[PDB]
Amino acid sequence: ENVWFSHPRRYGKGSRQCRVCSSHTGLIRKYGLNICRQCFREKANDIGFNKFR
Amino acid sequence: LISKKRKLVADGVFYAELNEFFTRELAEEGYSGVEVRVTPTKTEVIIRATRTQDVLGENGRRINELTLLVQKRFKYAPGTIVLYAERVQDRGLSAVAQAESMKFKLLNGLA
Amino acid sequence: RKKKVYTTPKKIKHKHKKVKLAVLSYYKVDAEGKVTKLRRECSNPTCGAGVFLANHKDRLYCGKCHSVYKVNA
Amino acid sequence: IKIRITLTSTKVKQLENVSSNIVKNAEQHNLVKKGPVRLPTKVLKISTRKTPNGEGSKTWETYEMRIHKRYIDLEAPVQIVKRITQITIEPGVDVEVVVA
Amino acid sequence: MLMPKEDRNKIHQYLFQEGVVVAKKDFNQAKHEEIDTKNLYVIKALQSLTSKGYVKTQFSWQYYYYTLTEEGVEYLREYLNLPEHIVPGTYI
RNA sequence: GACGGAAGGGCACCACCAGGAGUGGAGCCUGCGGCUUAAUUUGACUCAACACGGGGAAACUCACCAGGUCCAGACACAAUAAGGAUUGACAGAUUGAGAGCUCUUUCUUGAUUUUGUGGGUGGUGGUGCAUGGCCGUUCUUAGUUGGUGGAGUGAUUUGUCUGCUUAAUUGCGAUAACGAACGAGACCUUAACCUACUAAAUAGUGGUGCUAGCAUUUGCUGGUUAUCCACUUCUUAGAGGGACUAUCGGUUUCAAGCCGAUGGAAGUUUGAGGCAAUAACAGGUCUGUGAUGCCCUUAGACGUUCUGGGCCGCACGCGCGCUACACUGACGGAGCCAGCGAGUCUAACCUUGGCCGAGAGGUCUUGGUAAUCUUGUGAAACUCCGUCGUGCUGGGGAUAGAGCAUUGUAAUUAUUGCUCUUCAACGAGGAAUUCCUAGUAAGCGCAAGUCAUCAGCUUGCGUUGAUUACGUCCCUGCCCUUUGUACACAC
Repeated sequence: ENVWFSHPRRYGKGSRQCRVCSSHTGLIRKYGLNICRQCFREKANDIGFNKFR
Repeated sequence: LISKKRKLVADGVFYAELNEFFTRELAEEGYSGVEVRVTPTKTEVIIRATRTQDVLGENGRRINELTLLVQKRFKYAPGTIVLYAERVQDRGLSAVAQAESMKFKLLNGLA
Repeated sequence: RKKKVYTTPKKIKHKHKKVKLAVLSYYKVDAEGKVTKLRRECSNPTCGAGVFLANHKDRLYCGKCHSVYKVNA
Repeated sequence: IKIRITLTSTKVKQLENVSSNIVKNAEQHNLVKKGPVRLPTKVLKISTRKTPNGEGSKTWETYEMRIHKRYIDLEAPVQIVKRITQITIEPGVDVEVVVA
Repeated sequence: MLMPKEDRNKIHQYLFQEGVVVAKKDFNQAKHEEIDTKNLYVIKALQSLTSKGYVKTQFSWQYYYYTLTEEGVEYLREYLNLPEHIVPGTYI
């Protein structure tokens, strides 16, 4: 039926999902990287996000 | 066209995606590392790996599939994306390669 | 959870599993001659006379157009 | 024809040697220009809690990205800009050319 | 399942034409690019194809990459009744 | 090894000494306990839970409470089974429901197909008293371990320590030890000096025509972008150089070091951080995941979704917090300031403009992929002149009501922003406790994070900017040694 997904998801954390683990909560949207915080911690070493201070 | 900050962040996230894909499947093919060569209308991506002759596939079919995946994903004309495969001396200088080697050894059942 | 009685009545209402009935769709009988047509069909231009008209009660409805069809034939 | 070549990489040594060899090529091929205009290093700070959960002391870390930007304006012929695009190309530096 | 043969053959023909099928793990959307059929139907059909053993599956951040097999392309070819060396998906 | 209301020695504003700001007392936004129903979903409960799950939630995020479908047994077989399945279609009874899942009935692509036999998929159902990874903590202290040699039968011990300094098993040195490693230190980013080297129509310094004004008499402000020049003294990248206690005076087997005078940039490593040894907690975490060992749903499932709610419920106790309890004032009009930071391509952000207005509101592109634009962010306290003057009052802003519109197709248990109003506790707060040695305590703010909407929160930056301290082991903690022990999941 055509009313399976009637309710919108055009705002809120209904839209925003992580690009790695499909997280909805904790999604840091900044810079348009769309991954959750722990995924960012894990993948910073390999992407090139380096801790200096 | 779009902002440089978001542009290079997407560069990083695509690098992470490709590294995850490579370490997920090309691991048993002795995958060690990658580096992206950016050229006008060309994306060269290099791979120094241990099991090059078996990652290659019979007449480059697996390399063709790896290429044409991202080609069709980003509507590239065929040949614009190109990935090159080499073998580095001193294979012990690859922590990821050693990691996957003993990772497979565990599922094999060695002590 | 592990303590739930579901006081709403049992609703075992599994649909009919296609009870084997007899044969159907008799239009008309024209023995030894030209065969005529009965069970008035749809005249819609996109149809080729294949739509079983919804002859429920003094009212018809088409099948090709899934949404709107108001006729009285 | 009145083009601008800019470099927006994060590899500082590759950017430095790219700028150096491009400057050397332009000077040795006698094309008048002004020096590579250098932009302030743009720092991206992203602060994240260490703990995946909500426990532990309220500790923090700040992941930082650095961006160096350079640009040079060239008024140079079509064949020579084709030559510059096709040669003296050094990887690791995201270099793009626009017009005006 | 009850899923049209029209888009079943559409998915099969894309499988043959490319050799790999990309499917984001974004179901309940029913709007795939270039196809008006349900993307959940597409993904279920491809996953059934994998289970019967002609194409290999990868997730890779919930993106459902698929890749044809030495016997998978042969099976599709023999179903389609195509001449020898006509148009394999891994040609070059 | 642990511990001692045992000794010695060396340290710490998550300790004190003299203090400053405080909180605890008032109001009000936040989280926990308790109370409540159908629920008010759970994690954690000294430091090391309690503006913490980046948890500032309206209808997903939603893990909970009412109702509503398909079952996706992916993959093959036994039985109806083209004299045709299986989902799917228009109406009143039903349901907010224009979802036949059923009641009066008429079918378009159609062998994937119904039970079981085997097996699978999903899970924010558990188990951290199963894990990995990430943390936090032990531990912001300096400790840790081999090889060889010596000692003891052995567990083990020396190495790794008398005395001096440091923040430091930092070193000097003594010496059954010699030779090594990690931690520390080194290491890297940030801020502070260069009027010097290469570079700035994304700005000026200095000269002219357009210049206008003060004005007539010899000076200041800016615009005029293929309108003519040298440079960066103000926005910046780099072998950059430089504080290594540099020179000198005092104390020390005058060795390592410590206290003083200064051009020089600082002479507590010149500061502030990241990373951080060995071992451990049964400390957090299955709520970050198509990650798992072991139990749970396998079809009126806990599998994906729809409409309402709920996490905001309040008799009560607590925890960072913002405004306060007025004259250094409150309010009113005039003069000006920078920085960390973000910002729209197959979508529409930051918003520069004319205008209709007490304010909040309402238009098309000119600006921007961003040293050019938003943004001299003209911010706040702050400087000058003004009203009130000690009345819970012009202080304090909250509890009520009336209105105006961008948000969300949806505000309502005020979402929000303005105008009127209201004028409530609060007159610096008991026992008791948090931060602090320089641009720092604190006071003001600004940018980002979560942002459709909403900061009183957090991550950083900037403005104004203090007396206090240069000691201690007295309370609370850390390490080492000696020592006692009937402890050894270890007081």
